[PDB]
Order: sequence, then structure tokens, then C-alpha cells
Amino acid sequence: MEMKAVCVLKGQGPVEGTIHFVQKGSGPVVVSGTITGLTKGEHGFHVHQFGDNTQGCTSAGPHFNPLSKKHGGPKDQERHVGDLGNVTAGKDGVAIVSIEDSLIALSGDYSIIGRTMVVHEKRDDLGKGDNEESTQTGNAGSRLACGVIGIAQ
Amino acid sequence: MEMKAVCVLKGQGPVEGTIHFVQKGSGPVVVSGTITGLTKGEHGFHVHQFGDNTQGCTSAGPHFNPLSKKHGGPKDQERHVGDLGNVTAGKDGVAIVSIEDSLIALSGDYSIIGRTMVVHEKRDDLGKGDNEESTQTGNAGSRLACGVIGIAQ
Amino acid sequence: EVQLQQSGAELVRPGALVKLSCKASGFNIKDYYMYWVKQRPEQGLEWIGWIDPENDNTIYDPKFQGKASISADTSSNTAYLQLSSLTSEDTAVYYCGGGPLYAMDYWGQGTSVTVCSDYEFLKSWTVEDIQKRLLALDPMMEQEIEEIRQKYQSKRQPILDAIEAK
Amino acid sequence: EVQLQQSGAELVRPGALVKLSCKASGFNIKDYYMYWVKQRPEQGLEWIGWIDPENDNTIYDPKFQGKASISADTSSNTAYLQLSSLTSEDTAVYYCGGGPLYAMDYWGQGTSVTVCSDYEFLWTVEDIQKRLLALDPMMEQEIEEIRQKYQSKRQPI
Amino acid sequence: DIKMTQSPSSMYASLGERVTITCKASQDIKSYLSWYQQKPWKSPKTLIYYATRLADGVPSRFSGSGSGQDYSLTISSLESDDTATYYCLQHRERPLTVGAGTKLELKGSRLLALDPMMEQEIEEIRQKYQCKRQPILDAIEA
Amino acid sequence: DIKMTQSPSSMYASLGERVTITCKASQDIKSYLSWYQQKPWKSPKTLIYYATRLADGVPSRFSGSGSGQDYSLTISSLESDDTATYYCLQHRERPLTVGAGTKLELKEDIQKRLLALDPMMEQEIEEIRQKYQCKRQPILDAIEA
Ligand SMILES: [Cu+2]
Ligand SMILES: [Cu+2]
Ligand SMILES: [Zn+2]
Ligand SMILES: [Zn+2]
Repeated sequence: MEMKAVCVLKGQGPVEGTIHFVQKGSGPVVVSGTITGLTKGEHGFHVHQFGDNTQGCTSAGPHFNPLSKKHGGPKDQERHVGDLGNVTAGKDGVAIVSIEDSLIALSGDYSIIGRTMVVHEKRDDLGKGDNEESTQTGNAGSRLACGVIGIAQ
Repeated sequence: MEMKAVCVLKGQGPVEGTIHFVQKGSGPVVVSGTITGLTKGEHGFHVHQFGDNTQGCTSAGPHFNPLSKKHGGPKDQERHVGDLGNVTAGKDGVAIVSIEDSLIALSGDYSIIGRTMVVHEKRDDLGKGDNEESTQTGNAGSRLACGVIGIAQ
Repeated sequence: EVQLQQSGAELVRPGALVKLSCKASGFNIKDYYMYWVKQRPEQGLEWIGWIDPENDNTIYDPKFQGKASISADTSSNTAYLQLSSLTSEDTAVYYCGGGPLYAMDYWGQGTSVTVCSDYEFLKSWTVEDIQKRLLALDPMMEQEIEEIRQKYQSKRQPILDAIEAK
Repeated sequence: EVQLQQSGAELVRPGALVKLSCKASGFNIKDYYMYWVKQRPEQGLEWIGWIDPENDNTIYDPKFQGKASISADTSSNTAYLQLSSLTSEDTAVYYCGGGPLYAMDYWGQGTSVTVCSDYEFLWTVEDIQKRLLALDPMMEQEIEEIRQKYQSKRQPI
Repeated sequence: DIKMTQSPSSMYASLGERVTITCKASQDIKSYLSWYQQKPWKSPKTLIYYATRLADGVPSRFSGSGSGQDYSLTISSLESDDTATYYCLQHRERPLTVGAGTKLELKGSRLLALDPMMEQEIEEIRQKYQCKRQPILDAIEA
Repeated sequence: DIKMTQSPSSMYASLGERVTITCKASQDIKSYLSWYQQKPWKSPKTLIYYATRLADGVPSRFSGSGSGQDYSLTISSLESDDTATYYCLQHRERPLTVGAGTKLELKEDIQKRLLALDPMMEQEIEEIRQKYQCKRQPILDAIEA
């Protein structure tokens, strides 16, 4: 029944955090956890394609997108598979992650196992921007921390 | 077609290294790369079960072993799936990794994607020891560095 | 347009209690933390503590836990610092600031506190003697002030010459 | 139980060349690096350089590259350090050691090198040779001070 | 308790020059580090937070970098306005602690700003002498 | 060039006491760091390598720790034998560089103490001999003129 995964965020800067993934049957993937050292506000949160950490977070590559769609928010139909929108940090610099999603998975063709979670400098505009960039990255800006997604207990 | 993976070793001590995995068709897995900051001699090198990095290398758990066998060398029949034997460091403290293996894989039930590579303090005795421990860990000793195995471009 | 208005200068007897204030305009203090910072004369900044006005939770440096007490009134949008058992060690400039946990977005202009310790010496003298000691002070103080005036007159002098040049 | 035997004390004129040696017994120097380390009097260690005897490749500290020259003979299992254009700066104890790149497993007992000016005084030949003879009693006297010093240290023990 | 240590303790530099203060923590503070600037007789001002992020309304000539235990503030092209004392603060662990400051003054080649400075210095002297009167006047009223 | 910096520069301590020298690098040396001990009138000896690994035949009271830029050697229970100068060396980058040393002093057995004296005395005499050899040197040059 139950697949579990885990992800430890790391970067050059002050950002840290552990993300947990649970998925029962082929129900939704429940993402949870905590991210620290953020500035107050919204921060783009996406599964990128590669779990390649050889060159920091740059080597993770673009948003995980097997259906060759354009970038969007989590509720859009036109979205990347990885596009999980925004996490929200308070005045304490902390974000509590709580996300449920159906397009991502912990097995099969849409598995995120062995790929990278990335939290971003700015807010993800959900693809509703005034430029080319918005339908690629959502103008979330630079990558503060990332981690490969591993199999958990 | 051709599956690729990568692993960045990290620890509190001096050990560092990048490991590369390639697998064409359902041929063997070619492991390659370089590990630095080792003492001269042989060092146990195993795929552990979980890519859980929350508590350093301890949270990786035991050797990846789905068939509930006992520990052995890479050429044994009675071995864990993760058991890749020993890497060898010179007087420069460096090991060049070069390994071909058929029991591990980058897909299917014997996939290592999303699990942890670990390099050890001592030599792996390949299960030929005079104690309990040998048929579990091969008396390889403590874990100097580890990393989750991610999908590479 | 954000501003932090701090209370005015204080001058108190040893052992006195004193209560400094910080009136914020331009932001709701509930959305921030209100910090207090001490700076002794010719020295660096020491952080005293902060309050989260949203729940009145306060963290302090243990060095000051007992002497210092931080509080906020969310209605008047004002933060407070209360120093008790004051000694000469406490003569300093106290700055209030507001910000997230990771930065100070806004700083006050600062409140000087000065704390005065000889009376036992003087108590059994004659009235003639206390009043001679008192009169000695005026020439001394006027002399020290005149040093400062001429110091600043010499600093003006070049600038004023440059103004008549242009 | 390994040993590094170093050459004996040297005492030379300014500008002299000197060549120190380090004979290893108990390990094959091919399996290691042979390091050299200088220690001036009343001071700390300076690392001079090392050689990989397996290929005669040498790293040096730039401070010494040119004055110092490191070599090994893998057959006689011996390492060498050669100091040229010697000055007072060079008066020091030179230690040889062997180890991987990350440790010194073995250290030598060390070789002292000492580098030594008078013309205005050069008088008659009778006078120079009286000054020369005066030195022997003076030195023997100074040695006897040291002997009695150490005799008083033995006495309690 | 984390000891943050700055250097140099003071320094001089000419206009246009490039300046680099450092701050060194006695343990890893994971870039939880803020830089404050304090001009003479003015309140501190926030330059940089989280090691490298500029605050609002800060000239871009100011930049910050570093990680682990070692950090630095860099003014790229020094204007005359920038003469001040600079302070580093860590908020990784409590209590929050601060460097002792680097004082920065000009080398080589704005009149009313002297008046507040002078009045401030005089007021120090007045309150100094008022605290000396205080005991004597208490003794008189007995 | 990496500057390795030790403190204290010297220190004094009673038997049984617990001692901690430190060594601080001007940049991250990823635990490529060795501790050497040098007793009076003796050749250096390797205590610790790769920051925390004891060498062979080193008493276990010796321990090493640290990472990044900051490291420390700790003697848990100080015996009298341990009076020495201690040195840290980094080999992360070339050239290899060394602390200036921390000198550490106190505030079958009779015959080991007795044998220690002979090398010490012979060393002091040899200083005197070479001292007087350097005094002869000029005079002998003047005689051949
Ligand atoms: Cu992203
Ligand atoms: Cu293992
Ligand atoms: Zn996307
Ligand atoms: Zn095994």
C-alpha cells in the first residue's frame, strides 16, 4: 500500500528543511514538513527533473515535466508535473509545508523518487505573468536550497 | 534506453566524492568516479536501503537486501544486493571507483535510485569473518560519507 | 511612511525604575517583533531582547533577564522597555527596533539614559562646606563647555571659508 | 619497529653546499612519500618539501625551491636533501619523515646544520696563534660546567 | 555563547576605493548574519541580512558574502557618506551577539549637521555635572 | 597560503587536569589536519591525522576534533610525560603550513630518568664544540695569510 519518501534541503545560504512524502495506494501524495531560514512571504516550490547535485541546485535542471506542458499553478490543468506552487514563510522565517497532489507520484511514470525538490527566492506566479519566463519558471527566481528525494522507512 | 544516475558523498570528516552510474538496456550497472580523503587501503562500499539523510549516514539503515540473504562479496551468490565490496585508496588518499554489477539496477525491483551509497572506515571482509557481524556488515566499520542516488541527465 | 518615536532622555538615581517607550507609525507591530538594543558610551551594540506583540511572548539575553522587561500595547501600537535596579553600568543609549526574526527593518532614534553616589561622604559636613563644593562646579563645567565650543568652531572654520570661495 | 637514520651534524662556511641523508629501515620508501622539515633554533617547524620515490616527483614550498633539492634512491632505500648557498638563515635542525600525503608515520632523529667573520684583528702571526690556543682551555672549562651541572641532576635520582 | 569577531578594528580608505570588512564567528551560523551601519551621533541602520541580502533603500555598492564561520561586507566604490562604524550580528543562536565594530574613516580629500553633534556633546557634560550636584544638593536639604 | 593559528601560545597545568589546545585555519581545510607533539630535545611525533584519527601507539587520553576552520586537540587526563610543544599542520592546500605551536608545561622509573640525561648532556656539549669550532675558523684563515 504505503510508499514513503524524504528530502533534506541544503544550499549555500540560510535555508534548511526536511520534506516528507507519503502515498497510500494510488491515492494523492501528501507532502509535509518544515523549511527554515526563509524570508517572510511566498516562495516557489517545485520538483525539478534531475537528482543531480554535482553543481549545487543548478544541476537539478528544469521543472519536472514529462507531458511537455507549460508552467502553471498546482490547480491548473496546463502545468508541469512538478509544479506545486508556493510555500509561505512567516515573520519567524519558517514555512510549514502541507500539500496534497495527484499528478506527482512515488512510483510509475510520474515518480519523483530520485529527483530534486527546490525552494526558490521569490514567489511562483503560477504562469500568469507578462513574459516568456512565466510559462517556464513562473519567475520564482534563484534556487535557495534543494535535495534529492530518497526512499524513506 | 540508457539510464543514468549520480551520487555526491558527504560526511563530517574529510571524505568527498562523486559516483556515476550508467546502465544501457538491461546490461550491467557501470559504477565509476573518485573518492578523496580516504586512508590508504581498502574501504567497504555498499548501497544502503534508505535515501534518508535526516540523521547523517546512520539514517540510511542496513545494506540494501530485498532477498533477506546474508552479507557477502560482489562475486558471491549469498550476498546482499547492495554489497559491492571494496574500493581501494592509495597513499594519496584517493580511490578511483570502477565497478560492474548485475544484481543492482537503475529500475525495477532492484533499483538503487532513491537509496544511499556509503563508503566505510575499514575493509569489507566479504562475509568471510569469524563472527556474527561479518555476515551483516562485513566488519567495514563506521560510515565516513554517504549520499542519496539521484537521476542524472 | 514608517517611523519609530522613542521616549526622551532620562536621568535617574541609582536603584530607580525607568520605562522607555517606542511608538510605531506606518506598520502594525503585531506583524513584527519589537527589539531593544543597548549601546554603552564609546562601545558597541548589545541586544537586550524582543517581544512578539501578537502573543506577548518575550525572549531575553540572560545577562539582562531580571533587570529588563519588554512589553507591547497593540492598541496604541507602542512597545515598552523597563529597566530596574539601575546602576552606572546601565548608563547607555537604548534603541528600539522592529523587524522579522532575521533583520531589523526599522530603528528608533534612541533614548539616552544616565545614572548618577557620593552622598555618604558629604552628610556630616557643615553647610558652608557643602556650598563651597557646589560653587566650585560652575567654573569647571563652563570651562569644559567652552572647550567643546571652540572645538566645533574650528570645525566650522574651513567649511565657512569654502562657502565664501565658491 | 621502523627506523629513520639521518646523517650526522654538519658545520660549514657561508656559501657551502651540504647534502643530508635519511636511510629508512623497516619500510619500502616506494610505498610512501619522504618529507623534509626545518626547525630553526627556538622556533617552530617549516615544511620544506616531499618526494614520491616511485617516480621522483617532488613538491616544494616556494620559500625553499632553489636553495633546497630533494632526491631519493629507491634501491638503497634512502632520501636526500641538498642545501646550497648556505647562510645563517639556514642554521637549523632538519628532520626527514615518511608517510602518506595525509600523515607522517615516521620521523628521523634530525640532523643539525650550523653555519658560521674577522679581518680587522688580522696582528702578528705570534698573536693570532696565542689567541687560538687560548680557546681550548676556555672550551674545556665550559664543558666541565655542563658536566657538573648534569652530575647535580643525577645526584637526587 | 557565540563570539563574533570583526577586523580591522578601524581603517582608512580614499574615495572610489574598494573596502572589505570581515566578521568571524566562533561557530557555524548558517548565514544567519546581519550587517548594521552607524554614522556618528545617529541610530544604527540595517544594510544586509541573511549574510547577502540588501535591505530596502540600500545603495547597491554595498554587498555581503560568506558562509560557515567567516563573512564579509564589501563597499565596492567608497563615497564620503559611508564613513561610519559597521557591526555584524548573528541570530543563529540565543543570545544574539555582535562584533565590536569596524570604524571606517576617509583618507585624502554639511555645516548644520555639526550643530546637533555639538549640542549632544554639551548635554553629556551637563548631565555629568548634574549628577555631581545631585548628592551635594541632597546634603544641603538636610 | 593558508595561515594556521594556534592558542594558547603556551600554557601551564596540573597533573590529572584536562587540557584543550586549538588550531584555526584561515579557510576550510575539510579535516585535512594533523597534530604533532615534540617533547624537549626530541624529534617530532605524529599524534593525530585527518583531524580525529589517533596514530599508532598513541595513548587514548589524546583526542582530536573539529571541522571547517576550527580544530582542537584534547588531553583528557594530563600525565607528566606530556610536557611538550604541540603543532597543527594542514595538508588541504599547498604549501603545507603549520601553527606556531603551543608549549605545554606543568606546575624502572629511576633508570629511565637517568638514561634521559645522557643525550641531553651530549647535545649541550656538542653545541659548545661547534661554537668553539666557529671561533677557530676565522683565526685559522688568518694564519694561512
Ligand atoms: Cu523550481
Ligand atoms: Cu555499508
Ligand atoms: Zn513549472
Ligand atoms: Zn551486505
